[PDB]
Amino acid sequence: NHEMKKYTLFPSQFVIAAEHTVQAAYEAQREFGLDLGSLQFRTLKEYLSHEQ
Amino acid sequence: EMMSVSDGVMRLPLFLAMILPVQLGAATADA
Repeated sequence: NHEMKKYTLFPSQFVIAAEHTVQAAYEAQREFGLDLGSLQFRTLKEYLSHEQ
Repeated sequence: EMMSVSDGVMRLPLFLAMILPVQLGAATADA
């Protein structure tokens, strides 16, 4: 005779965010001419894959 | 319990695939 069985799957989630103030951002832009928003966005995008 | 909180949905499974037993045999006819 024969017998059968069952197995199952289910996924998970993740979430991450970044924050920058306006006063410090303007101060840094004036002093050095950088771009905090782009740097933060790129770091988020990189770390999301790196952690996984 | 509420539909807004996105956990009150019942959800339904999926069938995916089915596995059948492998074949049997041996190689002892040389002798």
